[PDB]
Amino acid sequence: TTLDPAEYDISSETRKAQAERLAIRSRLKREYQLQYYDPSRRGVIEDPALVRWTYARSANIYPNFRPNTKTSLLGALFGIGPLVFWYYVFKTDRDRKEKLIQEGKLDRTFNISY
Amino acid sequence: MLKYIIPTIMLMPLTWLSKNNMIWVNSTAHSLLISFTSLLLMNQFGDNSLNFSLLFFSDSLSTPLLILTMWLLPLMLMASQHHLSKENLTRKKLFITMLISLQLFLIMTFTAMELILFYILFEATLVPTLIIITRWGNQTERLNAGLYFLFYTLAGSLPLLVALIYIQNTVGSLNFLMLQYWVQPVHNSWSNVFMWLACMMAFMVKMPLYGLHLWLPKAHVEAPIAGSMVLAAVLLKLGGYGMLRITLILNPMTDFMAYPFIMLSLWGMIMTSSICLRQTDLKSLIAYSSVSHMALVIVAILIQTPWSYMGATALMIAHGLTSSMLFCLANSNYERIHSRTMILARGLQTLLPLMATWWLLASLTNLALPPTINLIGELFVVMSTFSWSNITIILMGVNMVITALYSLYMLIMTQRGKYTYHINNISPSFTRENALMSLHILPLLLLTLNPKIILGPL
Amino acid sequence: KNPDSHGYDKDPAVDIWNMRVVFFFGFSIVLVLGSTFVAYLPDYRMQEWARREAERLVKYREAHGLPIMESNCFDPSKIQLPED
Amino acid sequence: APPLTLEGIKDRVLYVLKLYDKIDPEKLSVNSHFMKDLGLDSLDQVEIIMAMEDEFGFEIPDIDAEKLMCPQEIVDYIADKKDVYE
Amino acid sequence: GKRLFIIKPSGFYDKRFLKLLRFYILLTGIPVAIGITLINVFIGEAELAEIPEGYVPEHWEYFKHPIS
Amino acid sequence: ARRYLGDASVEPDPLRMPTFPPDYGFPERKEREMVATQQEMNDAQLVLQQRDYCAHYLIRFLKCKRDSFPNFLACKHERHDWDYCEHLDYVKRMKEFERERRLLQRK
Amino acid sequence: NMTKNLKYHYPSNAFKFSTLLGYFPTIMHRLAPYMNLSMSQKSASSLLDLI
Amino acid sequence: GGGAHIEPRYRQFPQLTRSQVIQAEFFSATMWFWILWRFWHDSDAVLGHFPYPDPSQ
Amino acid sequence: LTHQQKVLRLYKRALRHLESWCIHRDKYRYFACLLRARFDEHKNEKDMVKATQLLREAEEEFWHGQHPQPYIFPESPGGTSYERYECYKVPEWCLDDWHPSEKAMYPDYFAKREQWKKLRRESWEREVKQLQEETPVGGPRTEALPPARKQGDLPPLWWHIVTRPRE
Amino acid sequence: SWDKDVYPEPPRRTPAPSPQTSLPNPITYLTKAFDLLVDRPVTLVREFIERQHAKNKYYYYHREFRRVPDITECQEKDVLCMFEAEMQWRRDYKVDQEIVNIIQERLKACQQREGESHRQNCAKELEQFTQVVKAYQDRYHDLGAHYSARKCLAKQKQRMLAERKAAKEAAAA
Amino acid sequence: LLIGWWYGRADANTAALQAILYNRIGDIGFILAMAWFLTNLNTWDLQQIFMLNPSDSNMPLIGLALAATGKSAQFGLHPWLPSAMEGPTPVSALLHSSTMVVAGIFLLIRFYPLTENNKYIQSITLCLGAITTLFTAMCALTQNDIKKIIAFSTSSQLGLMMVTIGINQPYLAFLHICTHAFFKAMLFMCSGSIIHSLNDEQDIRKMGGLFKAMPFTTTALIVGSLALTGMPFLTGFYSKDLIIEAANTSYT
Amino acid sequence: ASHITKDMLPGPYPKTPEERAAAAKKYNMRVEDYEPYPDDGTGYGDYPKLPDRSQQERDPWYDWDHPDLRLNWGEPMHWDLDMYIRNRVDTSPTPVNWNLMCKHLFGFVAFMLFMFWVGETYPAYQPVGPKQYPYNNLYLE
Repeated sequence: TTLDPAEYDISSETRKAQAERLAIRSRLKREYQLQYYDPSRRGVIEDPALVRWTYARSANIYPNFRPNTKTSLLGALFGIGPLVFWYYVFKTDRDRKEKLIQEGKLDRTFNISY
Repeated sequence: MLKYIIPTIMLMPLTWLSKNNMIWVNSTAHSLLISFTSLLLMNQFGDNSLNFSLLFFSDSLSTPLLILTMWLLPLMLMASQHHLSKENLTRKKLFITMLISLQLFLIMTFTAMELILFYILFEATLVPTLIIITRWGNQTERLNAGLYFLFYTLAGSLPLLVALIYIQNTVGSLNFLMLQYWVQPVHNSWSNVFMWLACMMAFMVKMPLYGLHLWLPKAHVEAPIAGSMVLAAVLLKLGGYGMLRITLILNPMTDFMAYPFIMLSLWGMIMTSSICLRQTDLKSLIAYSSVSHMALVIVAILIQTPWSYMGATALMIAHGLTSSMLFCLANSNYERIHSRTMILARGLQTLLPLMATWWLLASLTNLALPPTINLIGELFVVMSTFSWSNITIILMGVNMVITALYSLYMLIMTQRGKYTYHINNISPSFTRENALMSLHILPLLLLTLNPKIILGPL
Repeated sequence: KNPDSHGYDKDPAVDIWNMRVVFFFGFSIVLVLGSTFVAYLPDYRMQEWARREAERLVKYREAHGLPIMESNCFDPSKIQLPED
Repeated sequence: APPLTLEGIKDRVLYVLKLYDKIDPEKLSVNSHFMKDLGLDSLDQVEIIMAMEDEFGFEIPDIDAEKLMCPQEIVDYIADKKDVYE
Repeated sequence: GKRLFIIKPSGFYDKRFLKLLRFYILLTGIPVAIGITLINVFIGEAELAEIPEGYVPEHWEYFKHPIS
Repeated sequence: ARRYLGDASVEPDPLRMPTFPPDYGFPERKEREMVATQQEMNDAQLVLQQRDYCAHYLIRFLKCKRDSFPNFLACKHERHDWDYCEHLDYVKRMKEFERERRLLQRK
Repeated sequence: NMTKNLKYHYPSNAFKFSTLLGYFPTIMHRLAPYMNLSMSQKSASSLLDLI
Repeated sequence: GGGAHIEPRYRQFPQLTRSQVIQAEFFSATMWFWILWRFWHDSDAVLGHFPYPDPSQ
Repeated sequence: LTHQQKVLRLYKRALRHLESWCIHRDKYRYFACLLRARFDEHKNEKDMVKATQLLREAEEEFWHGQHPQPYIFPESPGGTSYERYECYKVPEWCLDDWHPSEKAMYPDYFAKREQWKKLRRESWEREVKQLQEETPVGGPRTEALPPARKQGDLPPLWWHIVTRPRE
Repeated sequence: SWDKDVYPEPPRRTPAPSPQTSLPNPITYLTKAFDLLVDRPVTLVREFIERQHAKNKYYYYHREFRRVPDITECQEKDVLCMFEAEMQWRRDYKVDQEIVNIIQERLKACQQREGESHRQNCAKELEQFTQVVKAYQDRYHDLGAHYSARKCLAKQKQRMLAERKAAKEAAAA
Repeated sequence: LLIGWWYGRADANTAALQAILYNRIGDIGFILAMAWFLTNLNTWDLQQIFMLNPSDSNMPLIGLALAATGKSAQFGLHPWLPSAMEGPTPVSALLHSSTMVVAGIFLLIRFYPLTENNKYIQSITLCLGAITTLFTAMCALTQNDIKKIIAFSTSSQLGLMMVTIGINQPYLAFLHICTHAFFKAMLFMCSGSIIHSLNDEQDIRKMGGLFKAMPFTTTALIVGSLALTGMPFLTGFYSKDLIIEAANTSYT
Repeated sequence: ASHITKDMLPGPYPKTPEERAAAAKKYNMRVEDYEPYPDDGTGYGDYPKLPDRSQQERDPWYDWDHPDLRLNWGEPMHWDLDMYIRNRVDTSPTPVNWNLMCKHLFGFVAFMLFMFWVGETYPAYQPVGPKQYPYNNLYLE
């Protein structure tokens, strides 16, 4: 249960032409340490993956949004739905409890509080 | 009374009239003094409330609430000092003036003697606040926070003045609250709902329901330097108390429709705190606390039957401090590291050891350990709102769980090893860092000793 | 902001003045000198007055004939009570 | 607090490697280059670190296997792990 | 002999602080401290009974306490 | 539960006993088994299910207990005989599965 | 002695161990921080409030 | 440094202090002596025996 | 990972999970050669598919027979009191903010520090620019020439070379 | 102290001694010891000020109001005359809270005073106590208007229901 | 603030967020029986409730049985203890012996005079605590750590306590803890010289035998670790022994 | 002050090779299967072009994993995909998808029926019929 998580799979020898998946990263950790080792810096680093981490997450959706797919009209099943339910639960109570407070006395007489 | 407005307006030319850099210490010195006057004639009754003039009873009401309002002013100039030292003095003379120009009305309001001085002074802000948000922002998204902050607050508070001028000429004179001694009820019609709905919805748009809060994190996320007016805007909001002056009376007997304001904010209380867990921006993370256990008062106020006002008052000034102070931490830790992104700051608690116990006592008062005001302000909520119907124990019982995972995840994110690349963060919290961060936890917990000074009449 | 000056607020002098003007004005003259005020401040909401007077008056009735905690609707037959 | 030096690690490693009857205890200790005593590709390199874990006992990282050519190289960096000689 | 070098970021700016509280918070504390005992020793709240006080008693100062 | 008649004073937690509370009783042996004086039963401090049989007996047990304070033992024969009052009672009450067994069988 | 000193009962791979784990701490703590944190939030998050 | 007061072991099985074990062994009595009074005098059950309530008469 | 050494990562762990199953110290030792027998059964044969069934079926019969709560070697990738001591962690470069009268102590040590910096004060002009000569375009793993051709100062100075100790 | 009949309590019944025994009792080596390290630093000081306090005697009086204002007067719309008719009613709702406090503590003195019986004694408090509060929330408790306290406007309009319903509509009465 | 002693150690500070997650649920009950008494009895004083007895305790009490299980480490909330051991050793000695684990079954004792009625109450108790035992026991065996097994040992000590509340045995339940607490502080604190002076392991593997320079401490184990076994003449001879021989005659 | 084209723009197909990698290299070759594709079920504005998603799951695993740092501490330069649930999630267990707990949690549910009976010890079962008599059956005296 969650998950296999595929600690072995097919391989060998295909996709041994795939190389320079590290050249992508090896460039940076060379450049990053070329950044990170300097005598005079005293300050944080740009780290763009973080700039594009929030700004492509918090903002930049209602701009990207379109009110079309009915899996984006899904939310009526989520947002409004249970909010009706909680009305259905309560409004029955506060009444069932009220009717008895009139005809018949459920409480004791040492309840002043309330 | 004039004991107050006059010195605090006398402050106004205590500032520019001064010399060069002496200005900050000049006004911070005096601005503390007024606090002796603040208590001075106040904390009289008690019973048969104080009204000392025709159009002012300063605060009698057992809503003292005014002493805080006079605190937060000379907590700003200790707060606001950081990056505001980098532009000109004739502008720095301004930012201290409008900031006072706010403080003068919050003394006028909370007294008001009546309804119609309240309103024109209830709308009399937004001139001083709006000018602090738009200028001296940081990001460029600020320009929209300027509008959204209006077009709600002002949007539906005009229907007040249609209604309050409708009462003035209907029954007698609203000139005075202290005469309601003639009030007829409001039975029903398709007209009276609107009356009750017009005399209400303007207040909700300030202390948010789970709808129409769409502005609250828009203004706080991006907002002035120190939280300079962000401390003030956490006073402004709770100041929607005036619903305590109305809904006690002035259409007492419609509870008929209360339910769409109960089940709407009662399922949001369990809600918007939960949409606060994955936030990646810290001054957002606190902004959604401020909705949550503020929006609990709206189910305290609508229900009648005190033991709610016992507990509803303690809350307005409960987070009045705790929710204030957190915006003071997240400011400081931002001075040194210029991202507000929560992730980036980690591996603290080694490098600033004394500021350890500052986070803790803050994040501990959302947990609300029993002895402090916080619970003794929540456990008069639950005791009456239980009697309403027994089932309220569940949701607002869940609130007491998700809020605990809520707070810790903010502290425990700052306990880790990170040395990482930061050559910054040298300053070991020069005194103002820890001075202005105090004058909260000292006065806050303190009140628990004699906590009969925060209570309503009931 | 450390040329090995110590410093708190801004610069050489009144910074040193600016610390004593917050610490001393801020507390020890308010969080203490003031806090004293409300500590023993006089009877708040007239309850102190109430304990005794809601004490004395218990036995006065209990002594001779009278009941305790009537709730008789404040002397009826002062009220004509509209029926219909 | 337990005192640690660079001698024992030259001894202990010399010791059990001289304990195995698969190795004559006339053979080189500090430098054999271990490729003379690598036979075969496996059952040496990972074989020798099977015992040496039984005394110190930290993890013997994988990628540090290829440092094990030089018998002075194994003892070399074990000083850097446990915070050994000055 | 066997020895190392302790490492702490700073103790001085924290120790230079706490004083300005602890020094000042007492400075008006202790003078306010005697007046909470001495002022009560020679002077205390008594008693009761009753009084008609002739025409009317004084104004406020009906309290029972040293300073109240 | 012998006399089922009313209670002059209404004090429950049976400060109104039938007369004295038994476990069940009588039915025949013993028709009146007899316990101790109630006026002294709750005049001392006596817990419930201390109002069963052997009240007279166990009231003495604590008497000597209070006598020698710096002592770990008072009477190990009485506490033994406290069974001999109680064991004798309990075994006398083991007889109610004997009668009902053969009484409720054939006849 | 039957565990250690015995006749060499082998590391026979097949048994049932739900015993040494308890197996409750395995899935739930992989679940309660999924079905809630990532469902009633990522919906409720800027997914909705910003829409 | 601190001191040499005991050297470690290469599995030569270090020596004891000789007041280490005796001072302990006197507390091997306090279980074996305090177990004295178990069977003296108490039996597996000190009870009294239920005599099979035969009188259903 | 090159096909040659792929059994090692299994050959490392194979006996590893074994010992946590055995109890007596001989038990591990007695099954050594006996279970060692299976490795060289086919000692020299094809590297490809022929002997890939020594890799293929190694999957099962291992994962089957896995998790008898292994011995974790406490200070290591997991298990108790591994990363335990962070209350020091040696925040190297704690030497900045002081306000001396806190700097009276360790005068000989303050003397030594500023002597280390001269290397890192200027080692760069040929330290950095050689990395513009050393790696032509897209170079993989980024260390310099191992000497840096005359004197490395450090060159990796000092973050990796002066880094934090354990106590 | 206090007023006896305001806080009555049953008498002491000091327990009789029962030494019975030949063995030493340590309390007599403490109550004879503890007393001698207490009285000197303690009792001398209370006597020390209580004479030191003979030098000055203050006064604070017993505050009793003047009741003319009645109840159900006066002419409906009025302000002046109905400002006070609450001041009668408001104080007399601050009293009737506390008279529930005093009567409640008196209850506790029925328990830990005894606590073993808890049932066959006291004869009074509980059987009285629930005859007290049932004389409380009726007509003296404006509910659920307790938030507004609805002074004298709703105070009688329970008690109109306690008139316009009871005693007449009771059918037949 | 204790389990969180060591920073870093991604397990350590996530053993805190456990402790304060599961207690807060177990909190949610005891604020229910804090409410119920007002709306009915108009006090929470432990004196007054016992003098003026509640009729229906069904709802107000079941809340209490829930807060019982939070800190008494009952079943279904249990996963917290075995990971509550990740801190310093003398911590768990103090946390788990006489304190913090006792309140869950402590609090229910204080309520004896009122709880003696209403078979619903008594019913769910012994229908619960007994089940806690065999999920802890069946999870004890095979476990490899000194500290862990000594964690479950006190986990299953609970099942006997909570049962004794189930049958009405107010005092004979509490005498247990008074006695028991003397054990497991010793028992843990014994293992100190085993863990530290071995430089560490806290695995049950790589231990060895009884006597290698551990003469006294190994006598401490075989006394206590004998005592917990059913008390032949020893300390708790009046604790575990007077239960299954007394309440065992009942409606069980 | 990153100037132009900070984040995702209106995908999720605006010349898939133009994005990864123009900047923000999620894929190297514009097909790593890291191409800024995973706009699965769009029309939800959620996750536009995004040099981003469905890259796999269950943890950064926080082990030796030591090119430099590689997982949760030490921050490799730029991979970031989705996160924030990753500090409370790990990988594959030994067994797979066996609910024997619902079995055992219902294991006692077998003994629900053991609840409907009693445990009264004295006397024994002694198969009876009309011998039960908890209190009394026939006449009193």
